[PDB]
Amino acid sequence: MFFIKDLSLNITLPSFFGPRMKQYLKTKLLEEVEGSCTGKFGYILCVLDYDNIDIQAEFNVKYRAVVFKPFKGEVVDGTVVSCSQHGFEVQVGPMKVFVTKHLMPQDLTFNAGSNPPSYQSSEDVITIKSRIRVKIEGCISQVSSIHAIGSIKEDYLGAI
Amino acid sequence: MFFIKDLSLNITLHPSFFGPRMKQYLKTKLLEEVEGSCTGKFGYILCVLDYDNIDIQFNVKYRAVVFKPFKGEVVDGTVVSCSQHGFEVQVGPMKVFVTKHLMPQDLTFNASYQSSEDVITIKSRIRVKIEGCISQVSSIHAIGSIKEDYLGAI
Amino acid sequence: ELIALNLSEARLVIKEALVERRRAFKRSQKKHTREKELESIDVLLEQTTGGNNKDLKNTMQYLTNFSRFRDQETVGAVIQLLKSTGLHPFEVAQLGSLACDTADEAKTLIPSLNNKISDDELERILKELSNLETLY
Amino acid sequence: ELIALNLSEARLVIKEALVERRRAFKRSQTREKELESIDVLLEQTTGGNNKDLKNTMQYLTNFSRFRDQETVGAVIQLLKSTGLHPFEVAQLGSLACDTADEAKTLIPSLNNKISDDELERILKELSNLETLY
Repeated sequence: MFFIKDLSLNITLPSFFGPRMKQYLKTKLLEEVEGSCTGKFGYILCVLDYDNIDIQAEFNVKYRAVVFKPFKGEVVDGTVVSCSQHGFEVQVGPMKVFVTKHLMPQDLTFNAGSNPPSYQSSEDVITIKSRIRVKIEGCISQVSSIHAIGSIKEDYLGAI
Repeated sequence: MFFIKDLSLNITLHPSFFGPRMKQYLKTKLLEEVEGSCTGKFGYILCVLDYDNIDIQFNVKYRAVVFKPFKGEVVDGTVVSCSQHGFEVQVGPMKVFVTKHLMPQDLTFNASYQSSEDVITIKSRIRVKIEGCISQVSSIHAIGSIKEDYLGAI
Repeated sequence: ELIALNLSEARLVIKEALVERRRAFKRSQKKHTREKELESIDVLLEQTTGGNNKDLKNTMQYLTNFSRFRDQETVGAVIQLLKSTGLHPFEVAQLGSLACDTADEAKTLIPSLNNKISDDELERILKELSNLETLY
Repeated sequence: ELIALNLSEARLVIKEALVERRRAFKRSQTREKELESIDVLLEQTTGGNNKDLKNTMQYLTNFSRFRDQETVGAVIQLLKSTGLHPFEVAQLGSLACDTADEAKTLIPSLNNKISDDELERILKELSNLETLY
């Protein structure tokens, strides 16, 4: 899920004091946080409202950012970027959701003979670039990364 | 992890069978319905124990060896298959999936997985940490990692 | 408070944030279709981002491909429609992202909706969302 | 309640159960070499399907650190007198560890329950009880 969250960051600078050290600090803020990720509260994708970032040695920098964090039970749409005997990955925002072969209908089976690799049944063909609706069955949170495992077994899931 | 757990199953038996053998029958049916079964809640009911003493009274009471993985548990297993997505480890009646992202930086795919040292492939013995368990109505899934200290090869 | 965005809002919010940042940068500097979207984004990112932010880049393409409502007006209409339901932000966000054809589908995909709104009202909402769907 | 078993005890608990069943049925009517006895034993005691039990026994056969009842009994006493939690005891009896840091790292709840010194001795004793055949 995408959210806008109020965040904070303490930065330390006496070699760079100046009438426009504020732009410098905003710069370090972007380098330090934008594009970062924690299992705690997800991906800090984009710092917002650059012109008004609140800045108060060390300075407490209060800012807002668009953040992404998956949650168990969340249903999302995405694109298949890879298949293997173990299953396929779905690109969802900045994250890859891995659907294991055991979380797919049993009639869906890997075609180790196709290219690109794919899973198929009596009706659908899931391969690279396929649009798909999946359910996040679990999120594994590491110190600086988040992992999602998904399923397309239930009703209303699968090929879009 | 393996446990010995006290369980029970209700078996519906009527007239068609009643007799001086309905106990041996109830047992045969007990083993039919629960042994080799799996549930998200309890795990794998692998083997009913103490056959000669299963308590009937039909609500049948019994003990069994069950297996259920727990988050944070470290286990040893054998690699069953590798791919660009990671590798499957056989642990007891289950396969634990170690995704490519839960494998060390300096250790990456090559098809096996290699480091300036280790080589992971089928039949290779490995120590893995259970990071997550997903329990469905009649199955359980586990994700593992080998990034932390003392995990991995051997 | 809890601010959850649907995909289309996230897209507009990120784009707007970067456009303004590009402008802030220019002012400080020393003086002297949906496919064109993907191209524009690459340029915008090159000009406003630390070059190695693949998370943001992946997010942008994702949002360009899955955003159901493309303009601020439409997005504004969608937010108004959903808020007037009294549903929780997490449900409003999913409902504004996941296109659903029936009450059953939506309620099945978003279980917390089960007992907070009737099928009839939800059906009426799905229709309105559908009707606001950018045909571009 | 639950009773946790280390791999070696689960192996013995299962063989004993199936051996007794084989008898109850016949009545009232080496590592790899053990692997071969499985198919046989399972055949005479189970439906024929139960892939889980079969995979389990092969696993237990290759990963059980203590192969005879004598040694298992000894491991149980050695670990039981530590006062550790059953889940910890089961892990210590299953995972071979060479150092206190290794064990405490793999079974983190041991950290404040026992000293490196005291755990090192348990480790040495477990290593010396380890089956060689």
